[PDB]
Amino acid sequence: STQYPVVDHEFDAVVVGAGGAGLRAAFGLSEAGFNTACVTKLFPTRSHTVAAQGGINAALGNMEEDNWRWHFYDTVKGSDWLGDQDAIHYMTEQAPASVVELENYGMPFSRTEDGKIYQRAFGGQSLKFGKGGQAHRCCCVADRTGHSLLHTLYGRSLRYDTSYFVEYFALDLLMENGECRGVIALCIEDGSIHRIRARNTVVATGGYGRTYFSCTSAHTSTGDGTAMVTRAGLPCQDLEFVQFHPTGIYGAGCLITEGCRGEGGILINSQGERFMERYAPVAKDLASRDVVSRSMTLEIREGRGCGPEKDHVYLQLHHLPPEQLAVRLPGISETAMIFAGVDVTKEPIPVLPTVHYNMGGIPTNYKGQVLRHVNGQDQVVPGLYACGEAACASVHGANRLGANSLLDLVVFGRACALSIAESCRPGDKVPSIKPNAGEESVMNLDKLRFANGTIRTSELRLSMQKSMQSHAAVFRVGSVLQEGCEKILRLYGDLQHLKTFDRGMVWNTDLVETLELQNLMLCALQTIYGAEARKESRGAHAREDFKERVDEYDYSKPIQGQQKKPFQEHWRKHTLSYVDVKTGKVSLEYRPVIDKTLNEADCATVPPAIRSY
Amino acid sequence: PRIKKFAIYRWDPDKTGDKPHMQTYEIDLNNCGPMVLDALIKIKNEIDSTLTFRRSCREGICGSCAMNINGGNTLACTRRIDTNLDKVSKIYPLPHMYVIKDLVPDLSNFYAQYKSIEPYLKKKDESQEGKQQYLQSIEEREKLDGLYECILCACCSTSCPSYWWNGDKYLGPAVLMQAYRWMIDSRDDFTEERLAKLQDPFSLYRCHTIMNCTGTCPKGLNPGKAIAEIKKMMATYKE
Amino acid sequence: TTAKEEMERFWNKNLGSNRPLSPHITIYRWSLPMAMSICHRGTGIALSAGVSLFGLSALLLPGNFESHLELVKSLCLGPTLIYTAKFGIVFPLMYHTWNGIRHLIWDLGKGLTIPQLTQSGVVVLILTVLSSVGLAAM
Amino acid sequence: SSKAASLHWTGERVVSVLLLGLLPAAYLNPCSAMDYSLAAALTLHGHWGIGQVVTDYVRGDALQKAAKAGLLALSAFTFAGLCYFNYHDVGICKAVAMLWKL
Ligand SMILES: *Cc1cc2c(cc1C)nc1c(=O)[nH]c(=O)nc-1n2C[C@H](O)[C@H](O)[C@H](O)COP(=O)(O)OP(=O)(O)OC[C@H]1O[C@@H](n2cnc3c(N)ncnc32)[C@H](O)[C@@H]1O
Ligand code: HEM
Ligand SMILES: CC(C)Oc1cccc(NC(=O)c2ccccc2I)c1
Ligand code: SF4
Ligand code: F3S
Ligand code: FES
Repeated sequence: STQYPVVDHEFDAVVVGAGGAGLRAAFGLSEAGFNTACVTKLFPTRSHTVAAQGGINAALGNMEEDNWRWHFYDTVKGSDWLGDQDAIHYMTEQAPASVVELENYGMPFSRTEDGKIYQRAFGGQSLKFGKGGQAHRCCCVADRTGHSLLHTLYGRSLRYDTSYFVEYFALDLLMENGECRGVIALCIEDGSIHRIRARNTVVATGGYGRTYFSCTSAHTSTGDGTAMVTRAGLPCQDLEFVQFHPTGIYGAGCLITEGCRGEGGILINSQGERFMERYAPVAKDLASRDVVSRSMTLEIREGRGCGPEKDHVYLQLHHLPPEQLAVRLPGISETAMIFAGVDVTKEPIPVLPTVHYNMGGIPTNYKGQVLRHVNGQDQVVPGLYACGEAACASVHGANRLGANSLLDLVVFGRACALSIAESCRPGDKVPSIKPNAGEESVMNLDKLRFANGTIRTSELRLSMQKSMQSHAAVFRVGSVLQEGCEKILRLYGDLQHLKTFDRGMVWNTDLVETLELQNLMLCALQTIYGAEARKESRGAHAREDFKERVDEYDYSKPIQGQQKKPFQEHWRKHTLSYVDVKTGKVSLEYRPVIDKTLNEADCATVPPAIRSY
Repeated sequence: PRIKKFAIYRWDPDKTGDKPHMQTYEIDLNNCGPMVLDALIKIKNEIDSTLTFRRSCREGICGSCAMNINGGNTLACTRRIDTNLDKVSKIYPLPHMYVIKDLVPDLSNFYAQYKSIEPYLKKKDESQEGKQQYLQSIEEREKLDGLYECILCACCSTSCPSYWWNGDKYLGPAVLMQAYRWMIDSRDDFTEERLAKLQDPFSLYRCHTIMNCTGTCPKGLNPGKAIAEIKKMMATYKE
Repeated sequence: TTAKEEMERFWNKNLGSNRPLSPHITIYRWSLPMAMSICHRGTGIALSAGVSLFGLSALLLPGNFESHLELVKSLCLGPTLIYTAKFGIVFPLMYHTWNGIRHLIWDLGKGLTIPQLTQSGVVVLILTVLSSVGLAAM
Repeated sequence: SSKAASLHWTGERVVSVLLLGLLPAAYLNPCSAMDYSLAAALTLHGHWGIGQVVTDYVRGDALQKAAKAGLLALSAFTFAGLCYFNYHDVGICKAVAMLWKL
């Protein structure tokens, strides 16, 4: 009000996110013939998708002869049958098409004797629907795949007339009568507020990894778009499901990729025993993301930890040929020398299971459309889309399969573009926003700017991160989760007791990180409350109280003379969480998982089975 | 107890009459992480939250924390603080750049130069693309090694005086290296016209082999080697 | 927006504002391969100024070269002093000669790595001293 | 697209190896013909040498053209002076030899 200058922008589509998914959705719309705006708080290259080291999944059949339907089974078995099979069908079929596209865009993939894209073994992937051993379909750019992905995606995106709002912190979704009208954003450069309105809006803000103390994700991975959807009265899906990557530096928390356990890497504990072969029969340390990390953290509970504190594990890269380590794993070769101070060829690397990926986020179709939940039924929110880590199409379900997120990025980023392309034309009436709309977003900005509270911003962030790390770890008990719920509940009330020192317009990092803190809390509340509500051990979410697989049936015995359980009695359903913005009460509904595929004849529906590798 | 002195460049654009001045902070190294960014985060979180700087991955692959540490343009999360308590660490923004606020340089020109070289694959026949993967041999891929790893942190370009005295016209090592990165790529067919884009004195030939670019690279890349390799291609190319 | 339009709006914003330039020569650390680049210009410009002074004086100032040599003998030829006089001419010349070859090696692309820059740099720096002292005593 | 900037670069390297090849040639073979070839290479290399200095530091549309015109006149007077020194006077090969044993 008189202090902040409001500037209205008129576009056909707005894409919040400059990384992989959002970036592909941005220029993908521009290629279709749309005037697309791209709001992002970082520079497109500074996005996280860069930190990706493992690879990108595609059943091209370059190592051995492969089928995308075998990749379908691995993604659905990995999802512990919470995964929406209509999306898994759509992703695995578009898998080879999108990677071939990326290679033609300019992505310098590693090569073989044939000259084709180099694929290699990765976490929990198999041939012949889980009957033909280990599958090699993880396409990589030699330990720097995501870095090479984002650059060649951005490089290609300069070709089209896309208006990039670089360094713009998006505050909230512009909403009018249950319809998305655009985005309200803060320009970091001068401290002005901009209202970029459009007929459609795509959200790709990434995960909320910074909710925890020890995570592999960047400082800018605060889950802003998830909170924007949260503040708009729209549900968030499966927020309790949080991935713990098995391997990562004990110190800073940086990632040592699962590319190691695939090229020929082994895991060793205090005694020197290959402990992963004890927990997994014919899978070893090449099993699922959750199963490997589950064993690693359990080895610490026994007292069989490594180091001076005996609270971490070891990664064996000693026996691997030095000729292989320099070519296939150069990215971890340098970073382990810098942070850990450990030689990669002559010494084993210290590792510890840390927060990595968020399966949940914004409820999504197989097309990319954001879903609300009215009267126990799916309903499409007009002019709103989501793709990538920030979205929950549940193509990853309960547990994300290794090297599937960069695929989740390109395929569903492309889907978000094609949904606006094939339905609705460019130049169509840009829906009118209220002459007042955005008042609450401006008042929220002004409140945090002149903040004279009792608690410092970082001192409140520390309380959130340590509470989530201890009360919502790999193993979580209902007794610990109950205390963890009310602890985060009180910390939400402290968001009006916070102090901000920097009171400027141009580049206020003291303000935007406090805005990130507000957005982290809204993600933190729905994660902890959803975790204590779910009473089962499915994928990443594993309860000490209830270690059972609560499906519609007991799939240990064949279903034929067995009776079905009611919907509100079994846990094979999506957790849809809401939260009242003012009070901070988390109320949560549930919706059924999609089991039917896009075509039963072309790709078979996979029924629930005994989840074990 | 092990206190460490930090001298940091400070300027507030939201205050009238504020000139560029140095600010001193004392931090215990036992409570802090090994790297420079850890200390920058620590004083931000504990001492003075008025400090404003770029950070993201803290891994050394995003290239946000690009700044001048002790007279050298390297990443703050890659370089560690000197444990020697006698020496005071001097933290500065990237040399000869317009300061927005506290160690945050305006890289608008840097990114715009990267756009001018066209950093994307260009085929003569683009009607058959997006359906099959292009063939590239293991040797042809090895030519891209030591080139694609560029983070675009703008440490090498901001280190040479030729980008200081001639910022507008001269592209700089980072941008020129990427132009070369697309030249040797066997998939690219526009190699001849990429070289024809540098046929002016300022764009490429403003380099004098001063070798400040490759000496300051955080990733250990050699832009100078590539720049001199462009000059060889420029001297000898068909038509 | 285009490629060059962003460059135009870069200069049209910063020059119309009150943003300061981050220090460059005041803060950056002095390195040998970089310091040898400045001296190559320092010798280059001064050495070209020597030739320019030699040509212009021969064209403008009267009298032949043999008569000008007798004018130098008016200082009575100091044995140690005239050695220093000829030394201050071959020193900038021979430094620029040996380092000039090093630049020509760089143009071929050989020895552009950091260790090889310091290795070939000391070679030139030492050859400078030897060729400057050696040719002064003739 | 015409390649003019690339040919100028190679031209600077052509005179560089030419001027490097003349210094031992003037010592071993000091003659009237060597006087002019050393003068033609010494003034051309310098002209493109300072030409590189003007392009670096001299800022502006009016200043750079004024400096390039001034350098062209300075170089022309330098080459004409040395040729006059080779024809009517001793000649740089024999002239530096007289200064050498002094
Ligand atoms: C953490 C991590 C993840 C990871 C990985 C390694 C690490 C350390 N390695 C991977 C791999 O090898 N293969 C793979 O398939 N996935 C891997 N991952 C996971 C993956 O990288 C991420 O899930 C994915 O890249 C996320 O992409 P996305 O583009 O959707 O999200 P982002 O990279 O975090 O980018 C966020 C963008 O959104 C903009 N933004 C955020 N907030 C705002 C607000 N406030 N206003 C305006 N814009 C905003 C940012 O600008 C940013 O560009
Ligand atoms: C035979 C010995 C010489 C060699 C090998 C040589 C070589 C070179 C080279 C290759 C350069 C360009 C450096 C670059 O790549 O930027 C240069 C610079 C220069 N040279 Fe020489 N040169 C020699 C003698 C001379 C002499 C005697 C003069 C004086 C008339 C001279 C005048 C200049 C000038 C004015 C420059 C300025 C260019 C710059 O430093 O940017 N050179 N020399
Ligand atoms: C940090 C200081 C030492 O840095 C400086 C300052 C001033 C000039 C220079 N030197 C050049 O500018 C230079 C030298 C040779 C060839 C081309 C050049 I553009 C370096
Ligand atoms: S070449 Fe090296 S120093 Fe230059 S921008 Fe790239 S990573 Fe940074
Ligand atoms: S001007 Fe340049 S590209 Fe390297 S050689 Fe010097 S920094
Ligand atoms: S913050 Fe990513 S490189 Fe320093």
